[PDB]
Amino acid sequence: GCMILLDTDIWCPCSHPYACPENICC
Repeated sequence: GCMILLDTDIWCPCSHPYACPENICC
């Protein structure tokens, strides 16, 4: 998921527990 096309939330807010993909998976 996350870094994969699954949820429209793939672009999770950076500098957060979620944080953006391409590195951190939310």
